[PDB]
Amino acid sequence: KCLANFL
Amino acid sequence: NNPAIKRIGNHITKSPEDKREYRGLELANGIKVLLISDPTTDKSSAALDVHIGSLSDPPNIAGLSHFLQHMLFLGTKKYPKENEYSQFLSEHAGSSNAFTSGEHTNYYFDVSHEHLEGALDRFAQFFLSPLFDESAKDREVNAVDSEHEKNVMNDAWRLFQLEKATGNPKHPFSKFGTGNKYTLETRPNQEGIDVRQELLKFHSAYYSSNLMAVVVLGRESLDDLTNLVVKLFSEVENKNVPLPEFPEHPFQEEHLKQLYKIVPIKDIRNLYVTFPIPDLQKYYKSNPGHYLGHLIGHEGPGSLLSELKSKGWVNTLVGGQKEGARGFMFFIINVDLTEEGLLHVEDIILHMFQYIQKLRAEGPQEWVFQELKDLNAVAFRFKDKERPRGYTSKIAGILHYYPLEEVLTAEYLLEEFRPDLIEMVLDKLRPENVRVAIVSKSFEGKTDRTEEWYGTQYKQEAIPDEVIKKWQNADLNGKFKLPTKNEFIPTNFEILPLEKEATPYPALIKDTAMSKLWFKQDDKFFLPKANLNFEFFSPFAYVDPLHSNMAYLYLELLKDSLNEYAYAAELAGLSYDLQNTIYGMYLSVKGYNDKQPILLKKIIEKMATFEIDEKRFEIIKEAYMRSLNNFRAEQPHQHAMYYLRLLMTEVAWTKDELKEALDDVTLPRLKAFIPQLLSRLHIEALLHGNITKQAALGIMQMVEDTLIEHAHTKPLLPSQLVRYREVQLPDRGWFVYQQRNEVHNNSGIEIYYQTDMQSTSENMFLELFAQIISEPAFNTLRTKEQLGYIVFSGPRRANGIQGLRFIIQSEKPPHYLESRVEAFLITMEKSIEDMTEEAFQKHIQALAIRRLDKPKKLSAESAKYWGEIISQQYNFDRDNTEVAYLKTLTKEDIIKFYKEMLAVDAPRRHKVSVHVLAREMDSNPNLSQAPALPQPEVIQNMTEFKRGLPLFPLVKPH
Repeated sequence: KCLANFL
Repeated sequence: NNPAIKRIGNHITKSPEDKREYRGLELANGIKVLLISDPTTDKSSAALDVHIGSLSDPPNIAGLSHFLQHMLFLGTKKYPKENEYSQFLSEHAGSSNAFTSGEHTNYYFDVSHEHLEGALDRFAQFFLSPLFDESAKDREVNAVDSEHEKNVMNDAWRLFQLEKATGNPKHPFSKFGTGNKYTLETRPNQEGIDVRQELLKFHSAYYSSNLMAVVVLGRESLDDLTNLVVKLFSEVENKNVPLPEFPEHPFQEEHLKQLYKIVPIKDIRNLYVTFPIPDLQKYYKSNPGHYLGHLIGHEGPGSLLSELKSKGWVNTLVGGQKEGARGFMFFIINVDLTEEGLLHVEDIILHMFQYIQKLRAEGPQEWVFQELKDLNAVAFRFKDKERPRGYTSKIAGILHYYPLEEVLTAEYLLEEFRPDLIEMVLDKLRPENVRVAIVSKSFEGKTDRTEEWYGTQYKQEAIPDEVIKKWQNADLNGKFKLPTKNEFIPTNFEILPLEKEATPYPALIKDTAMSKLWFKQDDKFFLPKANLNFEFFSPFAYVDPLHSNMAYLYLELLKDSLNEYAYAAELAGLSYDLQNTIYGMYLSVKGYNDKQPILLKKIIEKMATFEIDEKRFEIIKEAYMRSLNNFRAEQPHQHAMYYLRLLMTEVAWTKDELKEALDDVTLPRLKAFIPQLLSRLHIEALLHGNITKQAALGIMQMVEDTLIEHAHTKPLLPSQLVRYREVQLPDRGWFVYQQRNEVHNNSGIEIYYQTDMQSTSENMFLELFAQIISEPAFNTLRTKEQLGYIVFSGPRRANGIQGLRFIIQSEKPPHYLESRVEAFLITMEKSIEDMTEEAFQKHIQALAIRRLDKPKKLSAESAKYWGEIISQQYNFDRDNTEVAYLKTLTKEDIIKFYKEMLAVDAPRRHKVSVHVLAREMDSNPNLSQAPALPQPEVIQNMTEFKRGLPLFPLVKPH
């Protein structure tokens, strides 16, 4: 059963 | 014999169900390329992923690649207009975005299928000659500042950066990827940096062709797509850049055996347990991290979570491997914490180690690998067809990790059983490697450190050697067992033949007092899958705050008790959704339609005979309180929407009312409520997928029968089927409700211009107007005026009524925001006059493309129908109707509309504004002209406001 910048 | 192409791959392995066609290749400049042909597709798409990200930021300019990413959309040498790209997409039914991780920058868009080339040509220029215009740079730096601002008080982002600050400060890992006004403008100015240079320099250094993957999806042939990609992309310069590596783990010796105590913003209790591991990515074919993730993270009988839940220490658990970068990774186990749990962290962790120890004792288990492998094979074979935009974006990323031929399968198919790797990873999950973080409000004022970027209060401590020792001598504990064979794995995948009387839309195949059943056999996707959707009505689910609370709690307690049994179904692609609504309850069961009747029956049976555990009730209730309380920590713009919902709906209980009422909820009271709730119902259902009319009727009847049999449920009267109405606003009126957000130092605003009930014509007026103003609004309010990061417009639909809305989260005050939207609105009318006849028809065509976009998968289709059903419009063919009508409309028709309903001095203007002030604001009193505004009627009290106004009709069912 296994952060980042949007525009 | 083509110089531009370095090589074509062999057959790219697809699911046999995948009708799309594929070609892999590598350009001469080294760019890896996947081409996808789908002659049926309504939108086309492409994506590019550069293997560089914030981990390669210059140390002196944090967030430069994130910044660079924002800037590429703002003009190139070949298309210099700041928003040509944005606008081209907008008026051709497309959209676009991008993101920056530590090692990647990923750019993608979709567009109407027959404007691929146009879009792609503009797209390519991002990587050839971006302008980085100087005044664009000055403006956009605020968008980024705003983006960061929004994250500052968010608990996830704080922990995310705190991990980074507590490892080797020397390591690239410890960098702040987002950037802000300070790091991208203020500080660089002080330090004499020319940022346009640094952007040019960085782009030039790292945007090398050798670090780039491109995926393109369109209707064209593979040959046509080939020439296209070659044409636009082989001119990207190969600057031969070595791909960055990070062999050294950011957590070195001194960073292990550490304990962190963290004060959160929301009132949450969490335990994060972390072990550093080497980069497992290369073992993708055997995947030892996944195996251990599956096991340690298991939720069924005998599982780790299971014991911790029974001791009343935790409620949920996540475990398994976690990305780092090329060269390092993490293995995590994080749980949430009951009040007891907080006082037993040491014991939680010992149980963690006891479970791990059990995995050692038993050793690696081929049948567990076999199961994982089969599930993945099934998942892959019958994967839903993806929306092109997300698909291209995702493949672009993985093109950097997998042979061309494997890009489709590499994340699914497992091949190699590796007890050695499983053993090796397992050997790292040891007390001498551990990092422990506790997040709780009880560390208020007991902390002595501050993370610089977010302001996170925390304390650090060596875990005592004596404690490490205790964890190292962890016995086997009898309550821990490996999971057993998963009985839910589906084995029957036949697609039932299409019945003689299958219909294009769902048919009402049962209409009785108890239940109303909508049904459609899948005539499109042919996967062994089904969606079963149930809407249960009871007046008791929402009759008052206390009843809301109970409806919720009941449903949480049910799910919680069902959890162990349902987890297996979930690994097997069979899941369920169950929540209380303002009308009663919602149940959805989704997935392979082999073992679905089983899970469904278990659920209904459980809800109808539910037996509540005393201890589980106390824990869940306590959590729910904190949950309601934690609303005060949501973004200002979320607050704004919340308040508008409360103001405009006939009946709506506030969070304050709910939490106040929650103290009266006792065990006795709840037990009485359930049978009460369950005693009278109406059920409206959508059954849709790989099932027949007979099967459907039986499923529905089985549900009903289970309720009768166990809860004595009888029907509801047609007249009792109470839908709530939207408040009706008075012509030329304007109201303002204002409130304060106490956590965030930004303000939020929602502006709603109510128009009229939904109907073919009113829908299309609003929709077209929204289409036209869509991009210009973003472009004016954000790109030009830089009012905030969050800038939104478009239709608002609720209770059969509708209107236009704007949502902005900003540093500026709400009255100011109001002003600028009003200005913008004048611009728009002026613009609609100045715009050509074609420009106008282009917008019609864009809306049309959007509205007519065929669902790519079962869920998407179900969703469309379910919208018609729950809104009780049942307008299943609405799309051709409304598009048919749309084409009739002219510039005159829209100007009339704007003049009638929207313009500042419109005869029928109906305006509500929600102002949510920033933490620090106290009062609430070159750019285009803003019109003088009327005196707003300030809403003092919601109940009063509603009592003083009409209520709209409910929509007449089609």
